[PDB]
Order: sequence, then C-alpha cells, then structure tokens
Amino acid sequence: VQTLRDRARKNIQEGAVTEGYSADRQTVLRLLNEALATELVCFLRYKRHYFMATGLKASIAAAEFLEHANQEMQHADQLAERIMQLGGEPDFNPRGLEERSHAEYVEGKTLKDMVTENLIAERIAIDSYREIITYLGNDDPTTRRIFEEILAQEEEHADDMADILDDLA
Amino acid sequence: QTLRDRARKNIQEGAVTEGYSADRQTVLRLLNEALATELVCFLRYKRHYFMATGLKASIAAAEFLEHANQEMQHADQLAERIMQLGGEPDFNPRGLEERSHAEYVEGKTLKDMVTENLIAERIAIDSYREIITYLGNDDPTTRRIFEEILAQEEEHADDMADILDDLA
Amino acid sequence: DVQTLRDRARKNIQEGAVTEGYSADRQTVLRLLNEALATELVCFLRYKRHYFMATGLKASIAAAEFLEHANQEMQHADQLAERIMQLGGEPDFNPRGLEERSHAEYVEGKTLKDMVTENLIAERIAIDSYREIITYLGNDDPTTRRIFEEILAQEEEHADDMADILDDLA
Amino acid sequence: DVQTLRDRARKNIQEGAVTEGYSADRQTVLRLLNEALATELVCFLRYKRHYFMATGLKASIAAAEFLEHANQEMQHADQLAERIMQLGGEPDFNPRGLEERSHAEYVEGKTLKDMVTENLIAERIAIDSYREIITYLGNDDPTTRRIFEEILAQEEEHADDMADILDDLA
Amino acid sequence: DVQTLRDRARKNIQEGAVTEGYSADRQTVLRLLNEALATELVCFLRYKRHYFMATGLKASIAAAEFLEHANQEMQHADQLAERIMQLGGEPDFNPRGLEERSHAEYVEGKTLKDMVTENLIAERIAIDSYREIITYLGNDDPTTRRIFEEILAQEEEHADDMADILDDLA
Amino acid sequence: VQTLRDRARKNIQEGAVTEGYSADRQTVLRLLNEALATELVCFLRYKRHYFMATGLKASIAAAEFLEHANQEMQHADQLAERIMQLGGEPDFNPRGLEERSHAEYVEGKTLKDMVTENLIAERIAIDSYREIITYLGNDDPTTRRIFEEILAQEEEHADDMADILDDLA
Amino acid sequence: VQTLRDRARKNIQEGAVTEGYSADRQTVLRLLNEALATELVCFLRYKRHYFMATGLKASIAAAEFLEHANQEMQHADQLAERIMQLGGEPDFNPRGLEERSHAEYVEGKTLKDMVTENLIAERIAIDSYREIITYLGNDDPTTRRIFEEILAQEEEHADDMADILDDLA
Amino acid sequence: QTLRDRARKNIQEGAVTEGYSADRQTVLRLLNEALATELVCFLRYKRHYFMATGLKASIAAAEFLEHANQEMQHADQLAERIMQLGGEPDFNPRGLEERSHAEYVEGKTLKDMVTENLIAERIAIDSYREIITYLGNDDPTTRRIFEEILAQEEEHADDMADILDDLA
Amino acid sequence: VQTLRDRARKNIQEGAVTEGYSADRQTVLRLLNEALATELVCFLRYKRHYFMATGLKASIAAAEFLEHANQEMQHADQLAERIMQLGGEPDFNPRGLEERSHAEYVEGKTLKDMVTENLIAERIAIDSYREIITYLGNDDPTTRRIFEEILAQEEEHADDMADILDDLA
Amino acid sequence: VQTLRDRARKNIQEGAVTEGYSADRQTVLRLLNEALATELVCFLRYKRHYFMATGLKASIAAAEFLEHANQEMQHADQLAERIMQLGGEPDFNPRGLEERSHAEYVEGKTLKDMVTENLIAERIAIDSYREIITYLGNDDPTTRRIFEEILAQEEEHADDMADILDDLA
Amino acid sequence: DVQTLRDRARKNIQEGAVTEGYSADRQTVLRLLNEALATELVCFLRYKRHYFMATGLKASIAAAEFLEHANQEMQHADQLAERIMQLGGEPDFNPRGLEERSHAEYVEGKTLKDMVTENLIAERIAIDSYREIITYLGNDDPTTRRIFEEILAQEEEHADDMADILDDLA
Amino acid sequence: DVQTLRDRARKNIQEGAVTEGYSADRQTVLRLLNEALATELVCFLRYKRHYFMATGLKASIAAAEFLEHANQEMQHADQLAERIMQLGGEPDFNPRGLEERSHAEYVEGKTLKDMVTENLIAERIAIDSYREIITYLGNDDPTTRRIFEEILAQEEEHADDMADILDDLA
Ligand SMILES: [Fe+2]
Ligand SMILES: [Fe+2]
Ligand SMILES: [Fe+2]
Ligand SMILES: [Fe+2]
Ligand SMILES: [Fe+2]
Ligand SMILES: [Fe+2]
Ligand SMILES: [Fe+2]
Ligand SMILES: [Fe+2]
Ligand SMILES: [Fe+2]
Ligand SMILES: [Fe+2]
Ligand SMILES: [Fe+2]
Ligand SMILES: [Fe+2]
Ligand SMILES: [Fe+2]
Ligand SMILES: [Fe+2]
Ligand SMILES: [Fe+2]
Ligand SMILES: [Fe+2]
Ligand SMILES: [Fe+2]
Repeated sequence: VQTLRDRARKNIQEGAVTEGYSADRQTVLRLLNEALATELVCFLRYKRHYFMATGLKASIAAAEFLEHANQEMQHADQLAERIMQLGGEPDFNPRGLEERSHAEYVEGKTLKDMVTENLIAERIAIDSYREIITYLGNDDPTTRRIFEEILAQEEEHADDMADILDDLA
Repeated sequence: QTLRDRARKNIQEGAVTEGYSADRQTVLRLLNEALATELVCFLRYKRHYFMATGLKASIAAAEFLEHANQEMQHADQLAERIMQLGGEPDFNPRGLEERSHAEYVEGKTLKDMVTENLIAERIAIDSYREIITYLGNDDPTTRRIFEEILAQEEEHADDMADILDDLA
Repeated sequence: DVQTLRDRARKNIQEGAVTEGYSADRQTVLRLLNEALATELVCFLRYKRHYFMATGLKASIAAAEFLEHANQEMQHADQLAERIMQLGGEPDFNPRGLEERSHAEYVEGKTLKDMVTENLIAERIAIDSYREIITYLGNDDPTTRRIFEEILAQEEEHADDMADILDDLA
Repeated sequence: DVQTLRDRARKNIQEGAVTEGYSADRQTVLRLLNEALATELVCFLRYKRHYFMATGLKASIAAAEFLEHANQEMQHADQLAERIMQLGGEPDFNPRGLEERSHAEYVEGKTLKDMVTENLIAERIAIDSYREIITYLGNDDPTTRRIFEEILAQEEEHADDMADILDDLA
Repeated sequence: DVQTLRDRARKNIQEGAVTEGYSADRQTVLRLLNEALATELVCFLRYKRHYFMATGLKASIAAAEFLEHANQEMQHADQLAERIMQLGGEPDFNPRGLEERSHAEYVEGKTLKDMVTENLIAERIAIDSYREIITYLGNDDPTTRRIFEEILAQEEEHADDMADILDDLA
Repeated sequence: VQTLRDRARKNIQEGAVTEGYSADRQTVLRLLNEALATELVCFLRYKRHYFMATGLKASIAAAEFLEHANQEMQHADQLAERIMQLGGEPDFNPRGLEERSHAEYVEGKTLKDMVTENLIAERIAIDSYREIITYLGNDDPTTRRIFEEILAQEEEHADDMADILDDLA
Repeated sequence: VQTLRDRARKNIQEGAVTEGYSADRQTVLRLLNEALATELVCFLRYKRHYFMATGLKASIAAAEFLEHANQEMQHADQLAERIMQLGGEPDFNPRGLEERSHAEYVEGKTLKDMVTENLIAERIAIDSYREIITYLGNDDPTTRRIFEEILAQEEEHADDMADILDDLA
Repeated sequence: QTLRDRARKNIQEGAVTEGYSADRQTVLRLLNEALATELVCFLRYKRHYFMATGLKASIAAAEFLEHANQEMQHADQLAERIMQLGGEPDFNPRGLEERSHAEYVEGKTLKDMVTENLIAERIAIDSYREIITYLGNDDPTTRRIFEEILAQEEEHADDMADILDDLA
Repeated sequence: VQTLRDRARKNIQEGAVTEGYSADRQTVLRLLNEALATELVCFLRYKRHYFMATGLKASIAAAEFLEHANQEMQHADQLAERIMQLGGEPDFNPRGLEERSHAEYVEGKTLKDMVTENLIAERIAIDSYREIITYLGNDDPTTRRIFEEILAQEEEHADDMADILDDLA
Repeated sequence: VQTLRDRARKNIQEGAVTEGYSADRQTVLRLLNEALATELVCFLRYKRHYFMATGLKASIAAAEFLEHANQEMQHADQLAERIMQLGGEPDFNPRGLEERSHAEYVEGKTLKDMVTENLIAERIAIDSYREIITYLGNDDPTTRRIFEEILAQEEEHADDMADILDDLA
Repeated sequence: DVQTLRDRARKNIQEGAVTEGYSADRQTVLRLLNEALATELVCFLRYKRHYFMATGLKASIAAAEFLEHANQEMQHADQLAERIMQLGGEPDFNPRGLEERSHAEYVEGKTLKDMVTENLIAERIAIDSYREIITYLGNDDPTTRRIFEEILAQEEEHADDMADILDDLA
Repeated sequence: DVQTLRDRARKNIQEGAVTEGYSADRQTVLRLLNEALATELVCFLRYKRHYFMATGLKASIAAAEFLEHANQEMQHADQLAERIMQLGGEPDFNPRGLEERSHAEYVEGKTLKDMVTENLIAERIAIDSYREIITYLGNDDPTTRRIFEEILAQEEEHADDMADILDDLA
C-alpha cells in the first residue's frame, strides 16, 4: 500500500539494508572483514609461492598457485563489495592483516612446504565459511550465497592442493 | 518402473512433477506480480535515463540504463518460469501499476529520480525476501530466481543510495 | 585460537575438500553422485541418437533441442564427476551396467513423438530424483546441494522444452 | 558575415540541436514522436507476450520472429525518445494511458493465428502512420524524417515477415 | 479514429508491407527491381571473370577491386530481391535471358584496360539508371527509394575506383 | 641433381603444370568448366528458392537453401581457381550457362517442387563428380582432392534435401 | 540499350559524374571543401579541449570532446572522398584553414568557455548543412545523403553540448 | 534428361546414387563398429582424465581429455555418415563394448591408463587401415572419413607412447 | 670461439646473471624488494579508496583508483620476476610491509584526503625511481628499463591525481 | 622518511613534475609543442596525398600515406599528453601551425612529388628528434623515451618512402 | 579375436603410431620426410630474404606473396617434422649441409625477376618431388601420403602465384 | 632556418632513415646486426629440434618453453633484419656458413639435460654479446640500441627459464 512505500522511505540511506533485514548487521560485517583479511593473506602467500616454485614439476604447481592467487583476490572483491552494501568499511590495511585473518603468510622452504601450507589454509577456510553459512541461515540470502560460492571454490582449491601433495609423499 | 510410471502420469505438465510440493497457483500469482513490478521499474528507469542530462546527472543516467536493462532480464526470468509452471505471463500495460509493488514516477529533479528508484529497490527487496521465505524448500528453482533477483535489487539500492548521499 | 583452527585442518590433510566439519554421509553422497552420473551419460546417449534420427522439416527443430540437451547432460556429467573426485570417490564411466546404475533408460523410439516422450519421461524422472537428493543433503553439504540445484533447474527447463513440443505432435 | 553566423548561434543557444533555421513545427513534431514512442512500447509488450506464449514446433519459429521484432520495437522506442530530448521535449514511458497515446493496442490473442494477425495489423497501422509523418515533415526536418524513414523500413519488413507466416496458417 | 486505422489495416491484410497508403505503381516498381536484379547478377559474373583473369603485379591490384565489387554487386542483388518479395513479386534469378533483362552486358575483355573499361561503363550505366528510378519513385515509396539511393552511392564509388585505374592504363 | 633444376627451368611459365603432370590437362580443364557452370546454376536455383520459400515450415528449408547456395559458390571459386592454375579460362558467361552445366535452373511452384529439383541436381552432381574422381586417378592429386571435397558436400546436400522431401508427402 | 552504353562511354574518365548528373559540380565541390575545412577546425578545437579539460566533472566533458573530435574527422574523410569522386581536390592546407571554414578555433579559458564555443560551432554547422541539403535538392542524392548524415550527428553534438552547458551556470 | 531420370529413380535414397559401388550394407556395419569404438574410447579417456591426479599425472590428464573430445568428434563424424548412407547410428550402451574394437579399462596406475589407451589407439589404427583398403575407390567420402580419423589415432598413439616411454 | 662458450658455461646456474653483469646485484635486489613493497602498499591503498569513493563525482575518482591499483600490481609482478632472475626472493610478507616500503597505507576521511594521499605516494615513487634509474646507469639495462617504464606510469598517476585535486578545492 | 613525504607535499599540484625533475621544464615544453606542430602538419600532408594518390601503382603508396598519417596523429597525442603532465598547454591552433613546425604542407603535383616531400619531412624529423633526445639526456627519461619511440617510427617512415622513391625514377 | 587384436597392439607397443599393419618402408619414408624438411627450411630462408629485399611499389606486392609463402613453407616443415617423430625418426634442423639435404637452393637474386624465377623454379622442383613421393607411398601409408598431397596442392598454388608475377616482369 | 633543415634532408635523400646526423659506424652496426641475425636463426633451429625431440611428461613442459623461445628468436630475427634494411644493408639468411657467422651453435643433444644446457649456454652467450653491442652503440643510434635492449631483456628471461629447469634435472 502506502505503508510499503513508507517502510522503504524509513532510513532510506541504509540502501540494501531494509527494514526486513533480519541478520545481525554488525556481526555479518565483522565476519566479512575477517574473510577479507583471510583472502588477502592467501593472495600474498600464493603469489610468493608462484614466484618461488621453479623447475619442471614445480612449475605445474606454480600455475595452480597463481590461478588460486587471483581467485582469492576475486573473493576479496566480492566480500569488500558486500561490506559496502551492508554499511561497513572494508579493511585492506596490511598492519595487523594476519591477526584479523583466519590464515597466515608462510613462505615455506620446499614445494612440499608450500603445497601443505596452502592446503591447510584452504581447509581452514572451508570449515570457517561452512560455519558462517550456518550462522547466516535464511536471515541474509545475498551474503549466504557469497560464502556458498566462495566455499565451493575453496573446496576446489583444497582438492587441487591435495592432489599435488599425494605425489610429494 | 515405478519411477517411470510417476513420470508417465500427467506427462504434459512438463517441469511440474508429482514431487512438486509448492502451491503452484500461488507461486504463479507471485511470479506475475513480480513481472509487473519489473516492467514498471524498467519504464521508470528508461524515463530517468533520457531525462538525466548534465555532467553529474549523466553518471546517474548510465546507472539508470544499466538498471533498466537488468530489470527486464528479471522480467524475462520470471516470465519464463511462469510458462514452465503452467501459467501465462501478463505484459498488459493496463493495470500494470496496480499488479505491481512499484510505481512509475517521473520526478522533477535528479534527487527526485534517484529517491524514487531507491524506494522501489527497497520495496522489491522486502517483497522478494518474503517470497523466498514462503517458497522455503518446496521450489528450489523458483527460490533461486528470487534469490538471484534479490541480490541484484540489493545492489541497485546500494547504487542509488551511494548517489543520493551526495545530492543533499 | 589460531592453532585450533590450524590443528583441525592439519588432521587428515590428504582428505582435501572433505574437512572435519563435513557433516554429510560421504559414502552415501558418493553413491548418489555416481547414480546421477550414470543417468546423465544415459540421457546424453539417448539425445544424441534422437538428434541424428530426427530428420525432416519440423523434426529438425526438435533435433536442435535434442543436441543442445545432449551437451548439457554431458556438462552435468562432468560437474558430478568433478564432485565425486573432490569427495574422495571414483566416477564410474563404465558402459557395462550403465543403464542399471541410472535412473533413466536409453530408448531409440520409432517416431518423433516417441523420441520426445521418452526424453520428457527422463527429464521428469531426473527432476523428482534430484529433488529428493537436494532434500537428503539438507544443510550438510552446500557445495553438492548447489550442484544438484543447478542441474535440477536445467532439467525443469528440458522438461518444459519437451512438453512444449509434445503438445503439438498429437 | 562571420559574426552574423556566430550571433545566430548565440541566440537561444540552450535550445541546442534546434537552431534558428529549424523550420518544422517543433511542438507538433514532438507530439508525433511521443505517439510513436507509445506505439513502439505497446508493440514491444505485445510481442514479448506472444513470444512466451507461442510454444510448439512450428510456433517456436514464429516465437523467434516475435522476440526479434520486440527488441527492434524497443530500438525504435530509443531512437524516438532520443529525438524527443534533442527537440526539447520529454519522452513519456508512463504505462498509464499508454494505449490511448498509441496507434496500437495490446491484444493477447488466443491462437497463433490470432497473435500473428494482431502483429500484422499493428505493423500495417504503423506503416501508414509513419508514411504520413514523413510526408508532414517534408524538408523541414531531415533528421527526424530519416528516423521515421528508417523505422518505416523495419516495419515494412515486420509486416512482410508476419504476412509470410499468416499465409500458411490461414 | 482507433477503429478506422485498424479497419484500414485489416483490409487486404495478406498484402503485408503494401498497405492502403502505398501510392507507388507496385507493378512498375517490381519491374524496375527485377531489371536491377538482373544487372547486379550480370555485373557480379563479369567482375568474378575479371577477378580470375587479372594476373600479375599491377593487375592484382585491380583484381582485388574486381572481387570487392563482385561481392558488393551480390549484396545489391540480395537487397533488391528482398524488396521484390515484400512488394509481392518474384525475383528472377534465371540465367536464361539474364543479360536481356539487364541494363548491362557480360563482356570478357582481352586486356586489363578492356576489363577496367567495361566495368567503368557498367557503373556509369547503373548510376544514371538508378538516378532515374530514384526520381520515378519520388515520395511514393521511401523504402524502395532508399535502397536505390544506397546502391547508387556504392555504384558511384565503383565508377570512381575504375576511373582511377583507367587513367593509368592510357 | 642439375637435371631437377633443368626440368624446372623448362616451360617455367606453365607454373603448377610441371614436366611430371601426367593428366590430360585439356580434358581436366573441360571438366572443371562444366562443373563451374553446374555450380553457378545450382547457386542461382537455390537463391531463387531461398527468397520464395516463405512460411513457417518453408522458412526452415529456406535456411538450408541459402546455406547450400553459398557452398555452391565456394565450389565455383575453388574450381575457377584451379582452372587458372592448369592454364585455362573460367567461363562465367550467363549465355549458354545452363547448356554447359549438368543441372537446370527450375523455379518450382511448391516447396516440394523446390526440394525435389534440388535433390535431383545434387544426385546428378554426385555421380558426375564420382566419375571425374575415377577418371583422374593418381594423375592429378590436387584436382582430385577438389572433387573429393566437393563430392562430400554434395552428398550432404542430397541427404539434407531428401530428409526434407520425405516429410513433405 | 545501345544508347545507354554510348552515353556511359562518352566522357568516361569523369567516373561517378555521369551525363545525368544535374547538380552544379563546381559549386558542390566548393561547398564540400568549405565543409571539409569546418570539420578539420572543429577537430582541432575539440582535441584542444579534450587535453585541457582536467578534473572530475570536466573529465566527463573531455570524453565527449574526444568522441566528437574523432566524429568530426570521420566527416572530414566522407567529404574528402566525395570531393575526389566529383573531380576536385580536397584541401587539407592548414594555411587559411580557418578562413575557409564556417567555424573558429577558440581555446577557451574555462570549461564553460570550451563547452559554449563547441555548442556555437555545432549550431553554425547545423544551419549551414541544412542550407546545402536544400541547395542540393534532388540533383545529387549521394552528396545530399552525406550532408544529411553529418547534419544528424551535429544535432546530436549540439544536444550533447547544450545538456552540459545547462548545468555549468 | 537421361542424367535426370537416373537421379529421379530411388530419389529418396539421397546421397546414395546409382553410381554408389560400395557394399552399402557392409559399410554401414563398419561405421557402427567404429562408432562403438569411439564411444568406448571416449568413456575410457574421460575416466582417466578425472583419475590422473598429481603433478606429472595432470600433464597426462590434459592429453586424456583432449583425446576424449577428439574421439567424440569422430563419433559424430561416423554417425552423420551412417545417416547419409541410410542406416541408423547405434548409441545404445548395452553391448557397446561387444560392438567395439576396444575395451573400457579403468586402470590402477597412470602407467596402466597410458598403456590401455596406447593399446586401443593401435587397435584402431590397424582396424581403420583395413577399412580404408576395403573401401578402395568405391566410396571416396567414407574413405576420407576413415583416413582423417586414422591420422588422428596415429597422433594419439604417438602421444601415449611418448608418455609411456618415461613412466618405466 | 670456445672462449665465448667457456665464459657462458662457467657458473651456468646463475642464469640471466652472466659474467658481463656489471651491477651490484645484491644492492639492485634490495632496491627491487623495496619497490615491490611500495607497489603492494599502493595497491592496498587504492583498493581501499576504490571501494570507499561512492557518489556521483567520487565514482569518477574511484575508477581511476581501481585502474591505478591494478597497474601497481603489474609493477609488483614485474619487479618480483626481476628479483627471481637476479637470484633473490620477492618478499610479499604483509608483516612490516609498510616499513620496507617508501609509501604508507592511509585510509583518508574525505575524497580530497584519498586523492592527496595517493598524489603524495605517486610523487615519492617518482623521485625514488629516478634515483634508482640513475644508480643503475648502463650497468643493468634490463632492470633500468623496468624502472623507466614504471616511472612513466607513476608520472601519469601523479598527473591524474593532481588533475582531480584542483577541482576538490 | 617524513622528509621524503614533505618533499612530495611541496608544490604538490605540480603532479608528475617533482622536486627531482632536473630538466628545463620550460624548454622541454617548447620542444614538445614544436613536435606537436610537426605531427599535425605531417598528418595533414599525408591525408592530402592519401586522397590524391590514385591509380594502380599509386594506390600502393596511398595506403602507406594513410598508415603514416594516423601514426603521425598518435605521435601528436603522445606529445600533447606529455605537455599536460609537464604543466603546459598543447597548441592545436591551425593559425601559424606551419611556422611552429619543422615541416611544410606540400600538395605536390606528381606521385614522385608526394613521396619526395614526405621523405624530406621524415628526415627533418629524424635529425630534429635525435637532437632533442641528446638535449634531454638523463634529465627526463619519460620524455626521452617518447622521442626515442617516435624517432624509431620516423626512421621506419623514411625507409618506407625511400624504398618507393627509388623505383619512381 | 578380441585378444588377438589386443595382442597385436601389445607387441612392439613403443613403436606407437607404427603398428604391425604399417606396410611402407619406414626407413625410406623417414629419409624422404627429412629431405622435404630440409627443402622447406631452405625455401623459408629464401623467401624471407626476398621479402626484405623486394622494395618498391610493384615489388612490395611480390614481397607480400614472398612472406606469406615463407610462413606456409614453415608450416610444411612443422607438418613433416611431426610425422618424422611419429614414424620413429629424428627431424634434422641442422644448418650444416641443409642445402645438400634439400631439393632446392638458397638464391639471393639481384633483381625482382631473379627472385621470382628462383622461387618459381623451387616450387616446380618440389611439385615433381612430392608427386613422386606420393606415388612411392601408394596405399601403404595414407597419413603420410595426405601430408604430401596437402603440401603439394599448396606448392602448385605457389608456382601459379610466381608464374603470374613473372609473366608481367619482362 | 626552414630551407637549411630542408637542404640537409634533401642531401643523400635515398639513404632514408640514415640522415646526416647518424653518428654511428653504419658499416659496423650492419656487421653486428647480421651476426645477431645469424645467432637468432641458429637458436631458432636448435629450439625447434629440441621441441620435437623432448617427449615425455616432464619433458613436454620443457618442450613448450623450447617452442615459445624458438618463435621469440624468430621475432628477434625479423626485428634485426628490418633494421639491416633501414640502415642500408642486406640481411643474410644463407644457411651456408650460418653457424660460422653466429655466436651460438646448433647442438642436437642426447638427453633433456643436454638440450636444456645447450640452450642455457646459448642464452648466456647472447646476453654478454648484446650487452657489449649496447655499449658500443652508446648514444649514437637510439633505434638500434633499443632493439638490442629489448632483445637482451628477452634473452635474460630465456636464461632464467632454462636455469630454473636445469636445477631440477640433477
Ligand atoms: Fe578465497
Ligand atoms: Fe583458497
Ligand atoms: Fe528487478
Ligand atoms: Fe532493481
Ligand atoms: Fe542433466
Ligand atoms: Fe517499431
Ligand atoms: Fe514493427
Ligand atoms: Fe550494385
Ligand atoms: Fe557444389
Ligand atoms: Fe550441392
Ligand atoms: Fe560536430
Ligand atoms: Fe577415434
Ligand atoms: Fe584415438
Ligand atoms: Fe602509481
Ligand atoms: Fe611522427
Ligand atoms: Fe612453396
Ligand atoms: Fe633472441
């Protein structure tokens, strides 16, 4: 009626966040920024491994590392965009990046080191994003779908790294 | 051969099988209302697109056109689903606004246009959230349409608010 | 805090995508994925048959739909097989017993109305079969659920497509 | 002789494309453009309705034409709306009273022959309307005339397309 | 007003693009289109002949032009044939009597200067021929007029191209 | 050695036609020109049918007709180019085109007429080109391959047209 | 049809200009070269404004400036090509370029200066080309269509510049 | 007009004219056996593609997929020829292997997979050489299909042998 | 003869670094890693500003911000690759990134803040890379050319940001 | 350090021109505008020759003429953009264009005239830009690289024109 | 018989494409392939030399043909080298003795007519060499035969191209 | 000022890109360009040999680099040859004495490590050779110097690529 229009007019500057938004906006924003930090850390680690993984066999892994690195940055972009829509600020500050994150930057010494560290990070991300998807439930479909999409990519990343690690003894 | 006999019965219903657990007639009503809403928002954005002239306004005018054509994609997604679920998609311009959750509003200033669009996006968001809830797990294919459309409307609302915040 | 998340991930690391938080029945999900895989392969072969045999002016319009659907069935086959690998299984492409593993049948058909009906029946079998899998999965495995949800939507489109044709044949 | 051309351009400069030499009846040309815009919007909506409803083997062939035509009608709408702006008017996309502003009607039709005939009628109404407008414009407004000359040619093609279909139905 | 436009469109609906307002001599416009169609087909064959026979360094430059023109002539042929159908005629592609229906001749030529000159003659025959048709049409048939206006401009470009070559051939 | 070069020097203007060209060059040239005329006739017939085959079912045929028309012209170009290589002249004269040809231009009144006339022409070309391929044998691989390629297309055209004709009545 | 052929043979070197060309070839060439000069001047003005229109709002104008500049050069090419067809010489001499044209090169100091000067040139061009289109009448369809097509672009340019100027003050 | 009467007789037979000197029935049998071989080889390679994981094995897995899709191109090429010659292409998975000249073999190691593919390629090479001989000059269009497929199978055999030489 | 080959064969594993490499490789490597840290910091700042610069005018700046961000990452890749070729390790560690860098991550509160911080960072890099180009001289053309190319891009970035800043006040 | 930052803040609006800019900005700007005049003049000459060079043989030269014309315009844009970065104004005024230039607009009567006049202009530019490259030295790498790149293009143009002229007589 | 086909394939499996059914003289076919490979490389170097040296308006036309042909020669070289590997040989790219292994010569030429003739001579040498190789192969090796047949047809085109140029040179 | 620049350009006009201001030793630069051209052609031939012979899973990875490098070498060859023409020389593509003109050798290699090492040696020979030429050129010839600076940078990348491979080979 004229109430639908009045409901939309109230707090109009809140944009995507309407009166019917039933999630905890503050908490979803916290989770998005933690994921953002995790993605940025994983981007830097993978790029490091990409340049360092030289040699015939190792170059195959280096290709995966770079492919993954840029996919992590796409995840960062998806998350940063949602942070803006939900009224937050995406934190790209390198200071304290690792502490905000669920991941660590680990140089590694050998190819086995690099492959394992990426595999651990992918598995940390998988379980962490599964839990967020549960927390969101039906309160925020748009954010849930972002994590659902990122999750499937992280599961592919973990499968990719495990397939390599199995040949590395 | 029991699976085959279920599919063999009422074969002409096509996508709608013995396992379709939603209230098909109601889903069809909701789909047509959404279709009317998308067509109205398409016409509004096209109006604003042509009228938003000037340096700043041309920036909004680009968004207006981008959004207009996205609204029509949603209309197509909804009309296609109406056909699959055994209904008829209503493109009749008569009573279009009354079928709709949105209004066609010309606006006089850019702030008028931007606000009217923002109001429409926020109305659609809450409507599609409710439909998504009503569907539940009874119709994944239709639910996913509204979830995909919903996400776009949330982006449109963010886009329009980002503009409105600087206009005054 | 950081070392508990990390210690959960280090345990059974070779399991890859399957983490400690994976709450589905990995063994059963794998069985369902391979049944769907067999179904997609069977439907791919039927549609390719119908594509080549559906000659004539009107039938060539159906023949196009048949080929489009065939290649979509193979995309579904690849999608399911990739998930089978991620969950630690082996995707079964063996043509022996392919039909018995499947939810659908290869049926040559004699007339175009036969071909359209057999395809329409298969689509409707897949729709209800995959709806049940989506229900079985619940919230335990979003990634697999999303595969079936996407395939389901395509089968509903295929069923509508075949039904739209069948209504004009008699 | 240089500062008179320049002074002619300075007078009423905000009028833009409409120069001192514009010899047409701007107010009337604007009315004709908005009537055409309403007609294109109605024809767009009719064709989209027919596109979705024309299912079956033969009908899918018409449905392709229906969609092709629908989107061409929207291009005509855009061309007309852009010219309305250049000539200092406002393009009216309001769905209220759309049909009364228009030379065409939204007609659902029940059968394919209904849909094809209704489209054919609309195309032929547009052809004679735009012929008259082109005559009314004459040499007073080449730019607007060329828009209608371009749209007319497309509408003649639409009419040929629909008649070709109708000849096999009836 | 609403129902007289519609009654006018409904009458003789099968005539398609040709509405009650079509003021040209449909029978004669069709005769002119088929003559032009024959000319384009003849000119296509001449240019292709010259394309294959014009070998050598210098000649290959002309041969490229011959081929470009050959295919532009065929585009004009299709363009005319499509309008013939819209106006209710039949486009005559019969090679029998093709040359006699035409305004041009197939002339093999022995030298490059022969080939260039014969093409230049045909271009100049078409230019004046299509100028006369454009005048005959006047405002009675904008859509057909624009076809000849567009073809004419291409033919004037063809004549310029051939003349530029002939000037070096002495 | 120095004879290989001396064989190439002799009659150098004959170009592709070397001392080893063992076929009956004048006869091959006649066959190429007869085929060239056949393709031009088939091009004109199909283009006629393309424009005249209007209506719902018939428009499906019209698409095949146009597709075929342009393939016939590719064959024409292929043959005319080979005529040049073998020292002849490609004859595009519309006068007597039909008499030089193995096929006829036939307008047809019904769609069944058009489809049948095309089907008859395709089957004529098939047998003509089969015989030419046999006649050439190994004496002229380059020309043989042109006919082998054209033949394969004509067999497809015949299959296409017969498939249509079977449901027309 | 032996008179048509002899008509074409007479004065064959004149090319596109046939015995039936009813316009004043000499004057049309004069009008085309004036138009060519206008297009070249407007090209130079717009390129100047493009480089000088820096800033947030102004960069929006700068895009239109560059878009228009290259559209002006396309018009210059159309006119030059037609000059050749009608037997003239296209004059690209920068010396006296401004005196030959209907428009001026004006640097402008502010953005409002630049926009106003472009709008003035567009409206001068619009009325000049309207007159040429009338002068040509039915004597030269091909040249008329060139000016008709250019005219329509100038009306778009005038609308584009007016829409900007209305917001500047 | 005698050529025309020759073409009119048995017109519905399409591509198969009076001059068709091959044994149409036998050529059709061979095409369908080849079609079965291509389908089996498609399924084997697809299995190997998904199962060949690891650093080295992924290199083989790429070849496996490339070949898999080339096999399906051959399948289509053969099926279309079956239609032109008036037969029916048999895609039924029942008895597919018995109709085929090749086997589906899962393999346990990468060397097993590579070896099984190499065996299948060498079986096809010799099968298609014999068919090319049988056809002779009786059916150029069919012969050329086998000649094209043959060259691809020879490429496949070289690719697989090149892998196998380094595995042990 | 064999002196060219024996010279190349000595210390072969050093790869791109031949006997003729006359630069101070360890120092060049230090400069390369400092620049890499600068590029990553500038990447993160620009991405922050890109997401935060909302509104009609600011969205124009946001586009420049994103364009620049990705060019900064291209520079990072270019430097990291040269680090590898010259026998070092590229440091992507986010800990202490800002201290290894010549630039700072600064969120900024206003658009003028963001633009000014970016302009300051661009001008720091310009002078820094000019000095490196001088330090390199003719001893290492390949590395010199990398900084020359980056410098030219940074000079464009400084002009871009300065052009925005004049309209901001 | 914070002096590095303060150095960037001093005269911040000067953008690409930093405190370390050691060239004579005023003179580099004068040289850039002269070259801009040269490129515009050479653009106009080549366009004239392009339209006027008709005939079989001449059409080959006409193609080179147009290719070069558009390459000259690219140089023009490249120089004009650098003029902006260094704080000047690019002068596109057609008035006095030729006097500001190092080249002349020359219509030429024969094809040999056109080729010769173009060849002369190319060789004037080659020596002119070599001197500018020397004057710049190490003071302005970014500008030096622009002239170095343009120079290479002009040397290619000279070789192209000489190759034509050698066969013309 | 399913295990004899398999046993034939298993015997000498490392020979790859070379099966028990390979009826040609593998050693001799490899010799001929390497001779052709040398011929193609020499012809590549000749054409590249001619491409750079053929300056002037008329000559620039020839230079384009020279470059196109040069790169087509390199495709032939690759095509032959790939077949050499498949048949179990080693492709010899050694510049030492390249000319002695080849059927053609590297000839700089002084005039354009020199360059064209030398290329024309080389094309005609290859034509007769490859016709003989095609005959020698007969039905023993279809895959290799088809390589020479495809290369041959290109060489026949190259010869026509050079002769067409030479005829106008004097 | 105007007519002196013009007179300087007019003197020795046929020398083209080489103006009075060319301060390098043109004869010597031409010698160095031709030596480099020989090196690039030899390196092209070596890498092509290695590309075809490096079979196997790991080696196929090297084979890709080998082919990528081979074709980059040919780009360098063309870049150098074009500059030879501009400076008034003739690029020598003669395979006779090619190796003696070159700074590198064609080496077949027996193992993959052999192939990788020979390429690595060649890259390092080229790297120091082109650094010296860049120094010899100084500021006398920017256009040629930039060619060598660009080629050098590619060779440093090639050397790094080959070294990266060699470390894992043993
Ligand atoms: Fe991620
Ligand atoms: Fe990941
Ligand atoms: Fe929407
Ligand atoms: Fe929306
Ligand atoms: Fe499926
Ligand atoms: Fe319309
Ligand atoms: Fe219409
Ligand atoms: Fe024409
Ligand atoms: Fe044909
Ligand atoms: Fe055919
Ligand atoms: Fe303009
Ligand atoms: Fe196969
Ligand atoms: Fe195979
Ligand atoms: Fe920067
Ligand atoms: Fe230049
Ligand atoms: Fe050749
Ligand atoms: Fe190189």
